[PDB]
Amino acid sequence: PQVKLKEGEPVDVAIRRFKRSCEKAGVLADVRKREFYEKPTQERKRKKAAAVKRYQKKLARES
Amino acid sequence: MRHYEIVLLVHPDQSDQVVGMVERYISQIKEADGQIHRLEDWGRRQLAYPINKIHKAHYILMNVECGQSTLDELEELFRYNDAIIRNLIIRREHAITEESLLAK
Amino acid sequence: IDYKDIDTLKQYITENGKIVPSRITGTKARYQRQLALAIKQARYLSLIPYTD
Amino acid sequence: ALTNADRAEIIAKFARAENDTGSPEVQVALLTAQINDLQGHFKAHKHDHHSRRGLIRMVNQRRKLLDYLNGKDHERYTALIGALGLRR
Amino acid sequence: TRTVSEGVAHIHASFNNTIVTITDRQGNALAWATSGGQGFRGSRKSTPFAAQVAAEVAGKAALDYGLKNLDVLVKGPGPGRESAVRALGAVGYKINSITDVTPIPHNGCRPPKKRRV
RNA sequence: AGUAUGGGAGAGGAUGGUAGAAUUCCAGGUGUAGCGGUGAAAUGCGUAGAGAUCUGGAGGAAUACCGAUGGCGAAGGCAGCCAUCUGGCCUAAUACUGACGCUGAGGUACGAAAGCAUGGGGAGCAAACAGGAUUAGAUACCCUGGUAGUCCAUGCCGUAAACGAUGUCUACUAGCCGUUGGGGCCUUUGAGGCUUUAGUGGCGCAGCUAACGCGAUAAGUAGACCGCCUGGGGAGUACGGUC
Ligand SMILES: [Mg+2]
Ligand SMILES: [Mg+2]
Ligand SMILES: [Mg+2]
Ligand SMILES: [Mg+2]
Ligand SMILES: [Mg+2]
Ligand SMILES: [Mg+2]
Ligand SMILES: [Mg+2]
Ligand SMILES: [Mg+2]
Ligand SMILES: [Mg+2]
Repeated sequence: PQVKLKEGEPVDVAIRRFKRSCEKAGVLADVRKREFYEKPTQERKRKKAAAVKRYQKKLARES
Repeated sequence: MRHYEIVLLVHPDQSDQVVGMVERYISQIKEADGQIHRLEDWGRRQLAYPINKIHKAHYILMNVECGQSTLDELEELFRYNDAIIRNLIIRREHAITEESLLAK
Repeated sequence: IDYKDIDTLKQYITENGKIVPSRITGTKARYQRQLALAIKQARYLSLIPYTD
Repeated sequence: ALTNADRAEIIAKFARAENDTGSPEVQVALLTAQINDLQGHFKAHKHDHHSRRGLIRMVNQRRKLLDYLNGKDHERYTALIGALGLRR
Repeated sequence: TRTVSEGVAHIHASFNNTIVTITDRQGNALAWATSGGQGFRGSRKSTPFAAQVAAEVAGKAALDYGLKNLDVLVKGPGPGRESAVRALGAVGYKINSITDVTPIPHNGCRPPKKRRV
């Protein structure tokens, strides 16, 4: 991130730009993942569901 | 024999010795038999992150052809030489003799 | 793609240092694996940062 | 591992005719060389189960080829087993 | 007593509590505050407002050292990370930079079990 | 069906080394009242100084991002990077052997997790267990701790919803759209368009089916061999036998 400030940038706008930087980075997502241990079977099922949904979305876009 | 690419990182304090060490390695390789296809000195470069509280080191590149016994000797020398901080050895197919990038 | 070609290697690394996926960069499957291996080798050689 | 020169030598030693690379004698000799070479590897890696399957496959292929040679002509079979040093 | 122009504010936000500390460069501490420290004991600790009051009190305490520009480091999820920086800016400080320093393992230790609630 | 020679992709297996991030613990610098946790609390930790922050060390385990309806493997299963040993697969054209093939009762080898034996190691997690809560009761669900175990070496044990709930091999039977590793042909604006092949996905005609659905990766049309079923319980249980 390292959101350096301009000479006259408002602090609120700076915090808004920092929020965009962090949201693009996706740091909070990994922290959310790390809270609990997920079993390999559950991870497999989740990834399978995600892939199926992505394929259906792409087909819908193509149609 | 086989072709190996070697990259060496040398402590800056021992920079003046680099010419001697590479010469000794080449002498050993040639005495065994050896075929030194490439030798490059990238120069003293800054490290993207510190290693043993060192912020910069000397970078050396070599492309050689030698046998298993030699490879073992060079590996042992690199491990037990305190001037060297990190070495990468890669098996390669065919020999690279062209001028490489980062050689400026 | 070789580990010594940092100018090109950097075009597929984010500011945080993470490797950009193939989806966003449009590269091919075979190219992506070589590029990831080269980035890992460059990280080991302390030529590019692991993180930050 | 064996080299191209070694395989060429075995084929030269066991070839019935020119360009003969498909004869049972040549095939069995090549398999025997490969097996006796792999014995050394399996001496140092006892728990490499995945390679032992290929080794067993080589053994089975040699057995089938030897049986075919025995069924077709006994004299060639006896000569081959004698040359290669195999009990049966 | 000692006067330092430059300082850093660490915001250790969590789902249960927010801790705001002010240190100098090289990490020596000057002042600190917490939601539990300033009333709000209970579930209201995690609310952003308590983060704002903690940041205000921490900044007022740190002003004695005469620092007017401070860097910002933020670590952890949960509310209060934004309110703390907003309060620090409002108090009169100048925020030079804001960065996230939340630690990410590269698949190290096993996390605790999931709660069946 | 098999063999020799040129190329290609791959978390296929075994052994050793090495890098970064993070957690725990231990010492040191600043510093003062809380930290932690829950629906809410409480146990627990803290003025012999916690938490937070910075500096230096010990040790164990696993490899973020790339990552994919992706890849490899007979199955079980395989994830950072490097070296050594090693199995299989795909692909081009030549040159060979000449049915050398498919299946397979007994038998034999492999075989997740848990558990067992001897000797090591032990960060985090965690059966048992201890305390704090909720409750009419709480032997549990929630919270604070925590032993075996999870890890390494050498063996044993032979089990799973070990699942596609679909044995192996062979030939044939409308099409349409993806993706992975290769072969061939044509365009030019340096990457695209057609075919072909071996995998891996989504639809769908005919056909099949109690229906749901399957549909060139068949549960369609045919052939070879094997395993298994005959109402629900009693019961994968008793006796005998082998391990
Ligand atoms: Mg081992
Ligand atoms: Mg908890
Ligand atoms: Mg069979
Ligand atoms: Mg049987
Ligand atoms: Mg517990
Ligand atoms: Mg066993
Ligand atoms: Mg069974
Ligand atoms: Mg079954
Ligand atoms: Mg029984």
